[PDB]
Amino acid sequence: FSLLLSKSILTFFEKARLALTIGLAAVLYIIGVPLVWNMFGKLYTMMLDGSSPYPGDFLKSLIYGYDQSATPELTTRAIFYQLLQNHSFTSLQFIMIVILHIALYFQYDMIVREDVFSKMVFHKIGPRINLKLKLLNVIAYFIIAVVFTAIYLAISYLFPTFIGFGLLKIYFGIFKVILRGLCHLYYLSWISDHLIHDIIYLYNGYTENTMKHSIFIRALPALTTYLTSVSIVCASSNLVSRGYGRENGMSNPTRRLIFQILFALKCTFKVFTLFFIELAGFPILAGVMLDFSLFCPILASNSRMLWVPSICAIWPPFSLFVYWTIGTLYMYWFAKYIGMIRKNIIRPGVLFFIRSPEDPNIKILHDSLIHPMSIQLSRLCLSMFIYAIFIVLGFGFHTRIFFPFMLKSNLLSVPEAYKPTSIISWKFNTILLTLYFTKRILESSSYVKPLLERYWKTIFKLCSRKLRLSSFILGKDTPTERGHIVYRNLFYKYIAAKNAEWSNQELFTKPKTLEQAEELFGQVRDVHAYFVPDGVLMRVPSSDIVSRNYVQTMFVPVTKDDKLLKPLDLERIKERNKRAAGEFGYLDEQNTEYDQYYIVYVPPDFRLRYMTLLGLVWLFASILMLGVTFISQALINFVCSFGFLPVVKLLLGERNKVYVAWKELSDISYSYLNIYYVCVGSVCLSKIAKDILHFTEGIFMAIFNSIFDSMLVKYNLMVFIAIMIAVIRTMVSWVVLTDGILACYNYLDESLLFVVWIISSMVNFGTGYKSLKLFFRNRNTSKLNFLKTMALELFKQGFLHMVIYVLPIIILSTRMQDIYFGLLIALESFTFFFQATVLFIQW
Ligand SMILES: CCCCCCCCCCCCCCCCCC(=O)OC[C@H](COP(=O)([O-])OCC[N+](C)(C)C)OC(=O)CCCCCCCCCCCCCCCCC
Ligand SMILES: CC(C)CCC[C@@H](C)[C@H]1CC[C@H]2[C@@H]3CC=C4C[C@@H](OC(=O)CCC(=O)O)CC[C@]4(C)[C@H]3CC[C@]12C
Ligand SMILES: CC(C)[C@@H](C)/C=C/[C@@H](C)[C@H]1CC[C@H]2C3=CC=C4C[C@@H](O)CC[C@]4(C)[C@H]3CC[C@]12C
Repeated sequence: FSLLLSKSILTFFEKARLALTIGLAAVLYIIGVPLVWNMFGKLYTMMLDGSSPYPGDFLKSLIYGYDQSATPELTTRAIFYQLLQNHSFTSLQFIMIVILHIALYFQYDMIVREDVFSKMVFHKIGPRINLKLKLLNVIAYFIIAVVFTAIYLAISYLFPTFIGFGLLKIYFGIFKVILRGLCHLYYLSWISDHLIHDIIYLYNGYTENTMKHSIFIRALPALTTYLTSVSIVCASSNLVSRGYGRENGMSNPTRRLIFQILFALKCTFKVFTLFFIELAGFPILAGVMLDFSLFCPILASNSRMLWVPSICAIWPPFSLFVYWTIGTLYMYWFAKYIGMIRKNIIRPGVLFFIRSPEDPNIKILHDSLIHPMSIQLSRLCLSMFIYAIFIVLGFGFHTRIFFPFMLKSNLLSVPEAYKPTSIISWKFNTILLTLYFTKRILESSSYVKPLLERYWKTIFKLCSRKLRLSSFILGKDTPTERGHIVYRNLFYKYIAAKNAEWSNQELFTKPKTLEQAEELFGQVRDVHAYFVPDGVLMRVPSSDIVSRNYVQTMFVPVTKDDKLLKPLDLERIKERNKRAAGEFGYLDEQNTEYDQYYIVYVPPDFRLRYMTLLGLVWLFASILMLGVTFISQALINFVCSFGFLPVVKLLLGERNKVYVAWKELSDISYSYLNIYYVCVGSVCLSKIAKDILHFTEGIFMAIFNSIFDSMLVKYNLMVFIAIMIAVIRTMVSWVVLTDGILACYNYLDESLLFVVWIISSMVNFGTGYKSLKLFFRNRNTSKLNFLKTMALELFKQGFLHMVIYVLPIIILSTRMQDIYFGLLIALESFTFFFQATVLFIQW
């Protein structure tokens, strides 16, 4: 036994050495390194200002720094809270810096690898003791990390901030000169005064060093230095490229490499800016207007203007994540709607400007490199403005200017008692989970989308037929749409429209011009209406995937036989193409595989007609959404006020808390908006959708699938079970030790009990990590297999441990004292002996 006993002691020593090396390295690299970074940042800020926030005492200065806590005390608890906050701040800064560097390097690599980038470049320049040893390493690496952090923070914050002071003083002087010139030109109280006050406040805070806490006012000099450096790089690329071209070769190799680097950086910044806008600022601003128009008037008061900032009061930066999420969700749903319309309802070619999700001729990087930044940015701005019109007008009208004022109704406003106030609150979480589960149920159903598509087909056909846009929007039109019916009198035009139409028996048989129609009205009294053809046939693109050059030639009027009514102005088209392109126009090679055109009829006043069509689309979408919402709410309310509530009144009583809660909920629902009722009714109508489809031409299973099949619920449940089993086994272990061995020893210092509790907690967190390992193995398994595996694991490592140790003690709890204590000692000794025997057998 002695030989491999000593060997096992050596293995335990190796374990302990490895555990200590990992633990010390982890604690240092996770705590000290962010704290060393933050202390160096505070020291550099003090050097820049020249004075510490707390003169003389540098610890408090290096602990609290430039914070708003008024004279905080040096309490160990206060110190711990402050250091946690400092660690969070520095972790956020480091994460942001690392992400920015990674994104920029990836953009640089992708652009450099691109072949069209090489073509652009060629166009511009033209052709040519062991434990101790390990620890030593850990400490040495930590010292290297600390000195690297000091140097990097120096070169990245200290010097940039000083150069920022200089450059920002220069720019303030230049701005002052420009303002003086503007005032001279000009010469030769609530809103503006408030804005002037805010700007003067910011300027005084920066210049007089009063705002020492603001992140923005501290980063202003460094940000100015970085922006100036970027501007210099972008301008110097063009400056180096001056003169040289495809004809004038650039012989010098060093200058060639310098330009290659500068141009790569310029393209990196251009593509990064465009992508950052389109992917963050586009969704974030869309979410901001969604908050302004829909969420704030509904989940908050109409008087307020934004709602997400209030619920993100815990950590205001999370409002950006919330805004991005809601904006991205809105854009995804709008893209789905446009996809449905494009797929089935409207003519293929109408929505050519909107980007087609399934387009083989998509080269995002190539287009970002070649097309000028101004043109792409302008297209983004107009698309953003159109999305703003849709969001703000379409939702905010109903939520702000229609229901509260015209109808004087709170039917589109959550009741005061159920308005969420914080993101972590139960109200917000319940609303969000209800919406998520209902969305999952609706998407899972196979009859909702079809019915919706049929509704939109009917709506589009009706609106287009009314506006005489059937040919342009749908592709099929009767000849009656190709002219307006001129009536003799306004009475016949409006009051007697049907009578006047019936009077003319030659209306659609023969076309009459306007002057001829007036002449016939003057001559004859029997007929008071005639058909006057108007509008001209036009060429329109026959597919959504059409080269941008083709679009510039495919909106020209034509005769019946595909002959242009006016000779095409080719030179103007070429000039517009040159403007739409840039120095790199020829490099773009647009594919003409899908460049075909339809000859469709376009009525007069086309712009007004399709604007009215979009207005009618908004009107009918609003009618559909409001009808679905209110029908769902009314259906559930009728079911849950004339249905279950009387039953609860009989069974649960008339004064029970549950009965009062649901009764008040229903009574408010008759006048307010309950999202829960709306969602449940939406599920019910989704079920009725099949019957609706059949006539016009299970529930619990679906709910179960949607709930217990989503990855969110699975992850939440598995984490909950892991925590539960860990805490259960910790309670078992602590109770066993204390109310067993300790009590028996006493029969025969909180610090020690907390220490052993920590040890048991660590070992049982390892036990829980065993279940976490089970999670990954069973992540994709079926619901029944998942539930059975989870139940067996929980049972065995939970209630089995419960029964083996605690329950006999439960039952067991003069000679009877001795019997009790001896029996408990014997059972503990038997368990210890069994464990030791198993370990010895394995050994
Ligand atoms: C960059 C702009 C695109 C923005 C992307 C996001 C917008 C989402 C879709 C909204 C469509 C409405 C915007 C119309 C803008 C037309 C710009 C253009 O390039 O036109 C050139 C063309 C030609 O204009 P022209 O007749 O002046 O001729 C110009 C001739 N050349 C090219 C030689 C100079 O105009 C059109 O073809 C207009 C067609 C509009 C058809 C409308 C389809 C309705 C179907 C419903 C979809 C909308 C659902 C959302 C509605 C919800 C309301 C709340
Ligand atoms: C205000 C300063 C101090 C920092 C600003 C950071 C924000 C603008 C953050 C908050 C949420 C971040 C977004 C959170 C997550 C992602 C997902 C990511 O998605 C993809 O890259 C898709 C790629 C593919 O699948 O092809 C794009 C960046 C983005 C939106 C981030 C962009 C930057 C955002 C908007
Ligand atoms: C205003 C310009 C013309 C003058 C003053 C140049 C200032 C230099 C010091 C600036 C301009 C660009 C800055 C710069 C660019 C890129 C990086 C990489 C990053 O990972 C750390 C910061 C670091 C290393 C900084 C250091 C400071 C630089 C080099």
